[PDB]
Amino acid sequence: STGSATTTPIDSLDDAYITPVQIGTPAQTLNLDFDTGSSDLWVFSSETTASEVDGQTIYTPSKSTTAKLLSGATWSISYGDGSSSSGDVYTDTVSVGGLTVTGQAVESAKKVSSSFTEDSTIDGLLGLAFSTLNTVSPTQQKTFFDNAKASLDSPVFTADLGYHAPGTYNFGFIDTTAYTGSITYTAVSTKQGFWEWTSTGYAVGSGTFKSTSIDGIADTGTTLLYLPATVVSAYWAQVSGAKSSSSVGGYVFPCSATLPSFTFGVGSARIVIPGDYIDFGPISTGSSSCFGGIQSSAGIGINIFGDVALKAAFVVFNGATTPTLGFASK
Ligand SMILES: O=C(Nc1ccc(Cl)cn1)C(=O)N1CCCC1
Repeated sequence: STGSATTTPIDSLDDAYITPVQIGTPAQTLNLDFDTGSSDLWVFSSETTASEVDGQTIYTPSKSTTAKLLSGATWSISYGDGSSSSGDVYTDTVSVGGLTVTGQAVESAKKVSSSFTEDSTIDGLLGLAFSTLNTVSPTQQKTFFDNAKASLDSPVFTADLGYHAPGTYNFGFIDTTAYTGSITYTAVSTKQGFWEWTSTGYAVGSGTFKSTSIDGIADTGTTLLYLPATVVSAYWAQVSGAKSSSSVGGYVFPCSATLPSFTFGVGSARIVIPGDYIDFGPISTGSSSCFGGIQSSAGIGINIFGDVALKAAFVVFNGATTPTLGFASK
């Protein structure tokens, strides 16, 4: 089997991407944030505290003839941005782009933090990291991809995120028309439960390439590119008027400035992030200060190749016995 679904930016800045997912019988379609940095499929639901729901579409398990309570199961998760959610668990039928998993753990939110409430466009998350990170207790549950894997034509999924435009998640096949050149594959460590890999270096604009190992994670659920402070300083030093603002919480720049591209290495191959991808607009309405899309990972404890980086590439998440990551230009 295979599946193929369109993923759409939630706003004009590509702050996140939502993908429609069918849950239950008859189908309840929710727009979920596909997150290769986590491993829980959780949804706004009829069980979510009423005051914490504000425009989201909810899953109502009592209206699904295939829903079954996973008795005694609870879940609770926190994300890198300080957001969180928790609740209980049902198993149900879940379909993505024509690909169906029966008995998928669907984690129903009883509580969500304010950032989730305040984002009306995201109805939940669909985690695509390794199932070892899944938070369900007492019995850890498998991700949608892990459940589908054995049925798939090939044990892979791909992320093809758009810049200010829709893109595609495919399951079970590699669309050879979706990228240019070749796909370069690179080793993955699953020891932290992430799609963790090592970039071979970087360049800023037309500058020479710096060969240096940068260990990080391929994370579709993180908006920006977070790299070591040295690398980030070297980037913004090439932007007239750019500065790191502690009050804003990162690098900002006057949008009268022209942003250079940023290149990162995948083995001997190179992915070029165009400068425009690094502009996240005014820090507040009407401000002449813009927020940068490349920021320091210092104090995160890990480098994160988030959407800013991934949307410059066609990315293969290869779930073979020894997982690997593939990157192509597009
Ligand atoms: O928290 C996240 N990323 C993130 C955000 C900020 C920083 Cl410094 C680091 N990481 C994240 O992956 N998600 C997915 C759902 C909404 C939040």
